[PDB]
Amino acid sequence: RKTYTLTDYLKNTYRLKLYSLRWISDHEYLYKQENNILVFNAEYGNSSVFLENSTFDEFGHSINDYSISPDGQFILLEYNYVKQWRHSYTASYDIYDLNKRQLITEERIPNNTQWVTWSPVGHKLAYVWNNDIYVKIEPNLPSYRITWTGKEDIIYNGITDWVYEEEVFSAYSALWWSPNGTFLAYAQFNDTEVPLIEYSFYSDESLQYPKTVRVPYPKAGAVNPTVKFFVVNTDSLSSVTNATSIQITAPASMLIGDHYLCDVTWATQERISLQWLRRIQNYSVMDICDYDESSGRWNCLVARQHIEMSTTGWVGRFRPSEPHFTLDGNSFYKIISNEEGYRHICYFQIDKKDCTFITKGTWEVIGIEALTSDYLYYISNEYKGMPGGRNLYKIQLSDYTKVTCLSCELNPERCQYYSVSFSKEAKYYQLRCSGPGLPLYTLHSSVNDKGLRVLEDNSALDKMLQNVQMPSKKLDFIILNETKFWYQMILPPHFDKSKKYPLLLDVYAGPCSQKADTVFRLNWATYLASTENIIVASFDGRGSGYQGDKIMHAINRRLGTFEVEDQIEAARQFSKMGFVDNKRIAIWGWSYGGYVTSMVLGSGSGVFKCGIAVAPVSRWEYYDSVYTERYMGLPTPEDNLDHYRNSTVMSRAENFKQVEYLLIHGTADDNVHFQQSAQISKALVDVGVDFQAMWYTDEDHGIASSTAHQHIYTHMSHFIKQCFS
Amino acid sequence: SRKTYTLTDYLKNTYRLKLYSLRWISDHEYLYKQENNILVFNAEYGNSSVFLENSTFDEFGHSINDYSISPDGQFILLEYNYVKQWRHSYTASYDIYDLNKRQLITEERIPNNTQWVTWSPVGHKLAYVWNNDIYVKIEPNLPSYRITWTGKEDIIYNGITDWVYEEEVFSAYSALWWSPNGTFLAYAQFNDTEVPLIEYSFYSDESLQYPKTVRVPYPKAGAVNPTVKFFVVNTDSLSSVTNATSIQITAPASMLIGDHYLCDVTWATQERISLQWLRRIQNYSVMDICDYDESSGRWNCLVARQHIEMSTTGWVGRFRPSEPHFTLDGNSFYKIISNEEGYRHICYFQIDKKDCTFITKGTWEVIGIEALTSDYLYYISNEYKGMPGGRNLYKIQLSDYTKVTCLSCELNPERCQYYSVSFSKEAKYYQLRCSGPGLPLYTLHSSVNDKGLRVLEDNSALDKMLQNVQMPSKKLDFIILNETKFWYQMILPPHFDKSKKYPLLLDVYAGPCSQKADTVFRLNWATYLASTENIIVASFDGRGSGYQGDKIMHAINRRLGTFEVEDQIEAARQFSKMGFVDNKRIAIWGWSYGGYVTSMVLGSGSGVFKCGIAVAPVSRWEYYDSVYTERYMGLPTPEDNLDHYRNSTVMSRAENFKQVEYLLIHGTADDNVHFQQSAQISKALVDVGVDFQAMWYTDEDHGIASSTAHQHIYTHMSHFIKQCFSLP
Ligand SMILES: CC(C)(C)OC[C@@H]1C(=O)NCCN1C(=O)C[C@H](N)Cc1cc(F)c(F)cc1F
Ligand SMILES: CC(C)(C)OC[C@@H]1C(=O)NCCN1C(=O)C[C@H](N)Cc1cc(F)c(F)cc1F
Repeated sequence: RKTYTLTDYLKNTYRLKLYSLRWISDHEYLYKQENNILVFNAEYGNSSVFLENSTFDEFGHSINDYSISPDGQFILLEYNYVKQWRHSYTASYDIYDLNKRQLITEERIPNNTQWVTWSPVGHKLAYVWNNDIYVKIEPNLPSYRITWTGKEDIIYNGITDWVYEEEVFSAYSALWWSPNGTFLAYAQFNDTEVPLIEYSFYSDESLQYPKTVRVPYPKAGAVNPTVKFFVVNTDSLSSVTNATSIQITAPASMLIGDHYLCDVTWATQERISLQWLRRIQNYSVMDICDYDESSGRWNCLVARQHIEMSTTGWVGRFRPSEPHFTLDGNSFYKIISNEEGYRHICYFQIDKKDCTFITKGTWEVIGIEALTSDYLYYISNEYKGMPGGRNLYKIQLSDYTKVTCLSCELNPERCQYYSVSFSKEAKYYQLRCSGPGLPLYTLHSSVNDKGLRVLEDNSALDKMLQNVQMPSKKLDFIILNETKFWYQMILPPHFDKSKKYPLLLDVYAGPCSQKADTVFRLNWATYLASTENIIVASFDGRGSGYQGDKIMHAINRRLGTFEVEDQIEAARQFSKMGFVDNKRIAIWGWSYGGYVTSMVLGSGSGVFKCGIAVAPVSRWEYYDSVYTERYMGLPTPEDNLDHYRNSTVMSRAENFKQVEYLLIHGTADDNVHFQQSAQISKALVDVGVDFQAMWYTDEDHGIASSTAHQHIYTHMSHFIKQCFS
Repeated sequence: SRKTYTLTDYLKNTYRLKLYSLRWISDHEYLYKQENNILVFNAEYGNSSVFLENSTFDEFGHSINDYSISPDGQFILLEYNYVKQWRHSYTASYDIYDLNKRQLITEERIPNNTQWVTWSPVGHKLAYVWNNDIYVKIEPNLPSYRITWTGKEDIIYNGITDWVYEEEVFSAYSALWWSPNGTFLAYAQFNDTEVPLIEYSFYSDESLQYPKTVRVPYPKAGAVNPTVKFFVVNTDSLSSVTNATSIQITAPASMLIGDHYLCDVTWATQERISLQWLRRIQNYSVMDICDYDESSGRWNCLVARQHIEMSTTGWVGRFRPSEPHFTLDGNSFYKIISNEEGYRHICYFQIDKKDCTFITKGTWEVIGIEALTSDYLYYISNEYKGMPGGRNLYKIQLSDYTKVTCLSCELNPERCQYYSVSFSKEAKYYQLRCSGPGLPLYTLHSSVNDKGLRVLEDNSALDKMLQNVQMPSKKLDFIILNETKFWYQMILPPHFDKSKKYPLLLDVYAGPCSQKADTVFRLNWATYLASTENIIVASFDGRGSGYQGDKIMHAINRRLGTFEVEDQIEAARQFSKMGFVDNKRIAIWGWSYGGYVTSMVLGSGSGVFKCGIAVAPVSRWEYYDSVYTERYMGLPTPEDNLDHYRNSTVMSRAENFKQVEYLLIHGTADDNVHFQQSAQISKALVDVGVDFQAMWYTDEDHGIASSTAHQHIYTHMSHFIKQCFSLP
């Protein structure tokens, strides 16, 4: 009866099986079989080989990924993959003509391409090379150069810079096809005056001299990149004259100061929706711009604007939600925080200001998943009032009282956390259950909500897990100021509540974050409970999301206060539970969780014995502007410079004499720069506090390389076991 | 004797060694700082006098870092805003104070951001370097004359050295050399146009939002080196012409065939300057004595005055060809060179004669020439009692080299076995500086009879404090390996009992031509480990160490990381077989070169060592600068010695680190041994999955000498040593 060991987690012994499918039409999806790609008929479950690996085993390159054209007449081959940031990367591409059954060797896609994408229909092709946009009406024909101002580290056409990739759009891409591929909208970011963050990269041992990486990176209060938006007609590309792009400008209420482009969504074939967001991220405006044939220009009627603001904090969770327009584009549904601070779906009209909420309650709609003529499919945490749960719902557009949950009752014993993937027209949908039981994948029919087939049930994994002493998970809540605050505990096998165990507080506690959910996980905490009999707990206090703006906006303009104090208060109640050794309580966290961990260890509460901080934030003036300023405003005396200086971990170095501290950070961290940890170590030296440290050469914010990953979790294990004796 | 020497005592500097730093201003007088007030002493009778009261500048507005009085005693340079650059370079602000008027200058002042200042040997002329250019002030209050115009940041250095020359060649920031009487100003010019830049982050105070990137021209092994030119300008002509002409002195033809260095500048007379050049392959150097042609105003270097100093079994010199010591007429000089037996002694040269004659000989070496008179030549050596780790002052008679007398051997034989000396102007008096094995002792002497005039400082106050302290003892002895004496030292804990088993810490450096076992008395981290933690701190000078003959120093030639590393392991086994060493508790730590050796030792698989600490270590020799590395390893090309470059990396031994506890420490702002080197060590240990302890120090250089970091590193290393030795 072995236990889940550290080797199991580091070597991925027990692996969850997925069912990652991509919908091709309203009733077909592609699936990978390790040797080929199969086309599945959603209605009957039969399949047929769409493309076998014996088609590119002669290529001479390692196939990184494939991209079928919407009409299934070409495929895009990705190779020479080179990662950049969280989403950005670079690769080489080769289009394979499914009709000629051979590669396209004429007018090939250039090497070092930054982003490629088909049109929504047909086989048009837009790609970004050297920060300039190109369009191919045909894969074999020459490409049409759309932009000419592309310049590395300054001008970005069709691609996002660093801050927009990480904080706004969560993608390298800045291209938006029209529904039928006629128009191609894109954004232009300009980092001319944006200060560059510089750090050393050491590379392989052969490199005699280290290289200096420089990235345009606006820290809190620095000069942000400017943005422009354009739309070009891809049906009239002139082979003789240059392409003519039409610029859509932001509303007057946004040009008064610094602002952002935070959302782009096409309504109809000639109507596109833009959402702008002031640098003070509590005021946003949606523009609905239509095309005018007689003038070849895009106009955004003032009467069709839509303001979305907040007085308790920022607008949106991390950005204003995306709209879902109706068939005629004259109406749309989108998630906005209601009057009491609970985010729900509001029915909008293109012409009028007032919207009408179609959902209500002391819970939140996580996201709108699909929209049809009669139904609106969304995910929420309404079932059993558990904020850590996720279920799929359908609300009738003609009668808001007819709401139906499509996943609540399928298997309430093993499934409480759901995601979904709909077909092209939402005729079928795949449900992705991920807890508390083993993940489960099912295929359903939208017309009657009947379960067609079981795609993946992890029955093979369930069998192996029966021969290992696996830990349990306890999801509950405690009361703070007459408010429910949820927590979770990874409990060791054979848990005895009369026995006493060491407790480790696994923390993140970022704004709109959630560490207490019903998701089933096989992670480092699994090993700590199964093998080391350690209770690893997580707590969602003030600042956590999916529980209303009263809890989420509580940390507005005062990061590093309530969410830090609540972690201490929660661990304080944990120590008085009888099964927790109050002399052996630790706390560790990554990224924002490293900041909270360091602020807790420097709080002088005396509750924690030791703690680990991995790639932590130490001084909010060091992190990027879009994220920091969203919760802290500007670091100016006339704004919020007080909390900026009052919430550093360096100012608490003196209180680090009570605890054992392990500080870890990667030298190539483009996100939370090594500077942050270098200033923490320097402050502890100035006050004479001893501590443990560890850098990782050329590792980024993830420290995700195979060898480094195993090394850090091995090093942290020794630190924890040594602190618990 | 109840209290031990605690770690706190070392970090807080409870027991301070008393010093006596004097500055000879004339033939019989020197300056001395009593209590912020500069005193002038008469060596003949000891009576003093006030030269600058302590309140003269306590109302200056700035904290004075150091003073510099003109040789004629009419002015005094006051530098403030001192900011250390490299080991010797620094930037500061300066002010000239007129002594004949007791006022500041306030007119045509020395510009801010001045990189170097220096007086003329006589008078009160002034030459300084600003924005990589040279300026000369005839009078401290009159406008200055610009000598160079090619000065360019990080590209052209005029009057100052670049990073390599400062660290590896001249051991000084200054590249200026006044003529003896001050008529001529000889300077060097360095061009780092194509020299690659080392780049690393500097974070500064936490108020700085964006980390700063430091960029320094740093030629690593094999990279392109800086080029050098030499010039001489006549400062007496600055007044009558608008742009004085600087006469260039080119190097001999035997140096222009390839890359070379300028390794020594030494004036001989008022119109005779000698330059020593060195090929990039540092086994061939050439001295070039040049005279001033009063007729044509040029400098000519007669081929018959050349002197070739080479080596057939390694590099030439210790760290560089030694400097010559000319007589008054400048027609002959004495110089330290390696003899046919490989022992460095003093040779007597004539300006024309290619052959010299050695005046000293034996299985021992001369450390340096101190003073030269018409009668005697004073030098320091380790001849006494055949102890390579001892230092004594000798006096050899010029008219009969068989008449050699030791001036410090028998002064205090039990208390003093390590000596340095500071002679007066014409060597009429000298101060003997004793530094071990007993407490430091300073004495003044008259060179007429070498009579002990008086005791300037005897550390009597410090002696009484150490009476009620359990200080450690020191054993300086040797072992015989392959029929050769190799010396070692041990800091033995108090009440040392050979019937007991003690833990052993092996303090290592073992760089080429270095010495860790000597007679110097020290109050350092080793004193605490022995006095309080009962740990024996041992050091061993194996193959590669200096002051013992070329057969030992040149042993590791082109083989760094081999003989010196293995000799350290063998010394540990030798110490374990002595009886009083616990075999299961032997550690080894080292700084800089010692960190490299420590890492190579811990990655050797010897099984001798349980743990080890490496501070600012070298990882591979292709990461270190050219002039130092190539001197011992040649060029990292396949045709010469690339194989030994790649074979002696610590990364290549990463697998063996699974058998030891490893602590790696390095400062992020290390300009000497770049953080890159420790960054490659850790990344290699991660690639093979071996756990280890790490510690970076933000914005600390190769010394990690900031008050707070210094206390932090020795506190951190103490915990690691005590836990590895199971020490409570
Ligand atoms: C990216 C992620 C988690 C996968 O989810 C996206 C999520 C989201 O909801 N919208 C867009 C972006 N996003 C964020 O969380 C942005 C933050 N920069 C994440 C973050 C916060 C820190 F405090 C910190 F120190 C480092 C750090 F990286
Ligand atoms: C500077 C010192 C000690 C005070 O003595 C001067 C001494 C000398 O004798 N002549 C001139 C220069 N010099 C040297 O030792 C030069 C070396 N760069 C020192 C050194 C060696 C390393 F292997 C290493 F990793 C780092 C490092 F700094």
